[PDB]
Amino acid sequence: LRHRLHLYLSDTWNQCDLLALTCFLLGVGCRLTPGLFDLGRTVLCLDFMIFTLRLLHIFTVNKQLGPKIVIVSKMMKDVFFFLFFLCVWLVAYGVATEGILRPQDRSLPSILRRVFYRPYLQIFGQIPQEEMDVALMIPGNCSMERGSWAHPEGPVAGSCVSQYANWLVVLLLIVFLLVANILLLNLLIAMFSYTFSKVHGNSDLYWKAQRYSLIREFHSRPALAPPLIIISHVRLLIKWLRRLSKEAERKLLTWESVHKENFLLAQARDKRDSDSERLKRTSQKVDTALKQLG
Amino acid sequence: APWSDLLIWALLLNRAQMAIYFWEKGSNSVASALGACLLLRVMARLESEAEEAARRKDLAATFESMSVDLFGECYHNSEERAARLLLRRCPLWGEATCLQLAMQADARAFFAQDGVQSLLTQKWWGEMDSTTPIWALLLAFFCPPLIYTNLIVFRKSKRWSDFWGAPVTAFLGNVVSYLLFLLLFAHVLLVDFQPTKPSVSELLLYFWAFTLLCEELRQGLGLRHRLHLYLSDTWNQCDLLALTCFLLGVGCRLTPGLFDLGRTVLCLDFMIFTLRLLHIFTVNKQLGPKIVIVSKMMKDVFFFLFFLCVWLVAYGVATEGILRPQDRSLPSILRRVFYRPYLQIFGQIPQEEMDVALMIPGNCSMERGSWAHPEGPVAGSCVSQYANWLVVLLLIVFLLVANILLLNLLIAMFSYTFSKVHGNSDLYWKAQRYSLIREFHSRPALAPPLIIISHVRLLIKWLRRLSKEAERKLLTWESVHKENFLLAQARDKRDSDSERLKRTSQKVDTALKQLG
Amino acid sequence: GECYHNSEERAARLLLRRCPLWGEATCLQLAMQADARAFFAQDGVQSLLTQKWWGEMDSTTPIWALLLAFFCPPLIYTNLIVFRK
Repeated sequence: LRHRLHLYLSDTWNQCDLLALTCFLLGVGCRLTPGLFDLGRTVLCLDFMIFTLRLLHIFTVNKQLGPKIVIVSKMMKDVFFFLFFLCVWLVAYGVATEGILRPQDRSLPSILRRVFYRPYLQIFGQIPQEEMDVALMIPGNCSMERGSWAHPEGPVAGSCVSQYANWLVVLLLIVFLLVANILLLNLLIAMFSYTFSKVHGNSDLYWKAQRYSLIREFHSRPALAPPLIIISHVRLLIKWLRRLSKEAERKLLTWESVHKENFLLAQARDKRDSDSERLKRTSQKVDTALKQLG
Repeated sequence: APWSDLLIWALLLNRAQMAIYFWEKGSNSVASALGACLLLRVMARLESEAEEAARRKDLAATFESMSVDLFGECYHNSEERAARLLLRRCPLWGEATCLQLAMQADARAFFAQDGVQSLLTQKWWGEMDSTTPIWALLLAFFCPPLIYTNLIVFRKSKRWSDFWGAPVTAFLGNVVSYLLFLLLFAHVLLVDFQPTKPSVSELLLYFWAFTLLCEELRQGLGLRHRLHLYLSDTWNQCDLLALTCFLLGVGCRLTPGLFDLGRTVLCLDFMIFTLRLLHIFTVNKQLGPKIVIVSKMMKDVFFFLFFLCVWLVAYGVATEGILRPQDRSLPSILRRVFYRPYLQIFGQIPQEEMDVALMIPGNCSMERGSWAHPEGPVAGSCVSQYANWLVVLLLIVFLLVANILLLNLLIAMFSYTFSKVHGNSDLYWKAQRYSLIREFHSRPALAPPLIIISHVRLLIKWLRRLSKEAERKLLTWESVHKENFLLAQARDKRDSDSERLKRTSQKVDTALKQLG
Repeated sequence: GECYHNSEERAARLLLRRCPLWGEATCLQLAMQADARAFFAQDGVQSLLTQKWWGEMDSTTPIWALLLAFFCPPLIYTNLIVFRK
């Protein structure tokens, strides 16, 4: 039974349906031990997300929702282009801003929050101006170091930040919102529109072909709900331990042969009455007339 | 040898049917059709009469179409033997390869074939299989003795030099070492950047940028025409720009009076080295053509900025004029005129700075009229209450025009431009893809940090100073497919309806002459 | 179309010519009053309007050279802007 298991493991949603239950076994296993309670609760929460996303595969049999769910997976090359161009621009903006401003709280997760995580949320309209603009801040001698310094509001924005060349930090803010929120987001809408109109026909043909397989696999199931299927697996397990008429077919096939003969005759009459074939027969008749005059 | 001399003669004098007949009788036909296309386009630029220039360009498009069709049939028979047909130094055309003749002729319909693009993928993967997944290459790259296993299918000391000699691994080692340069630049700039003396890791950074400068100088020398072809480009001006700002940054950093200026220039220099990354990944099949399309959207962006700046000046000055804030410094006025209406496009709408009903009134001004006090260190200290409903009404009109007209019309212009441009951008990318593979083929075969020993090897080297019958079996196979192609083209032309109507008309003319 | 594909200088002199049979009006003025919009959409007519736009200067002069010659009025007498169209 190795070829069956490798045809099962070859798929994608069957790897996912295996994945949800492996994380369930890891979650309950860590939950029952008296030292790993919080780890087991965390794994079970991430396991809830996988069982919920299984729902999207169940509803691919529906006439209305089905073909649209099929198209969603074919937009991911455009999304991956968006993430590549974004991460290049997010590293460049985030490190340059964190470098000109010189915050004094320099833990490694605090720096990674200000470099990667704060410019990521500015795409979604979350622009903290009182963390990176000195005119919105209270100055003072907060640093025992040469230069001007100012104190931002927030537990995580650094405790004391530099005032030198702050107009360049504001100007990088203007350029970042221009490139990210105007170029990248509107070009991504342009690429989704192009890809959707290009792909929509082949996705509908692929869905109509697979729709028979989905109906046929709901036809052959244990005929009870999953909570109650255990009595049908017991019925199957004890069963494992124990081990059109003729003239209606003829009337059917003669009817089919009638329509085949009408189809071939109508195809032959449409081929004979075309203009190119009639030009061939006219050319042969004139050839006969030259032979009669010859 | 006779037909080749008559072919060159007919191309040099612009005789069309003469040159096509002399092409059909000769041999070595794919290379000679690409050389014909090259020679005619060089002449058509160097022309005075407009009619003769258009005549040479039309006849060059005929030869490009014939080389496309002939290689089509030679590829549909055998792929291995057509692969040996392109990669062959043609001795009749200066021992140049057919891909080099198609490159210099700008024959972009020849590169758009699926056969040529498959052979460029096999040239890309080198000795390895061209169906190797990328995860297997990454595991074999970060485990160098994992080459000697059953992971990577070979044959499309020896096994070692067949892995590390492919152009893909030169690409992948170039990307990994450039990401480690940026990670070192960020560690120096964000963690240990001392005010007096450069630390150990910053001196290592200076050494790395010296090796990147020597690699640019290696591609700048290898002399005035070469340097002006180098300076003519765009990303080579950028690759020169990142190192000039590095020299200005380190130069100002080492002086004891310009420390903050040098640190600021080095931060803006980090952005230029990071944006260089986008040009590196244009060789990739998935990311490459999309990166090419991004630069062709900027005329739509520049229309957006023109219409925005006109509307932003009008709204910003009218609002700053009706409200009369008392703090009237010049950078404070320029902040409220240009910078506050710019951020209202991105959802940042400060209502307590420009709406009196959200504000506390009082006699904050020694001047005639009603006055009110806004909340904020930069919104003015005291603002006018006269005709405030007009400031709110300008707020409504500004959000209507900017956030509904301009942003949604910009999405409409990006969609129109993208669908119009996408075909010519894919043809341009497929033509340039050979040049990108060929320039990763000819590199020093080490990562940039370690290329200095190969520039020393090159510098001491500077201070010291198919068989015959396999070619015949190849060219006779090509001539068989040329004869089948020309016969099938002639039989398809003869059996068309217009030609058959011509022959019918001549036969009836004969019958009138027999009756006459 | 045919008169432009032979010679561009001579077709340029063909349009800009006071036709004495039609009230000494130019061919561009007759096409303007007739609302002949397919006549103006030609690449030849649009090239002659670009040359009429740039005047005596070359029609391939970049805009930065014009700006530098505008804010430096004695910089006209240099080798920046090609003259005689």
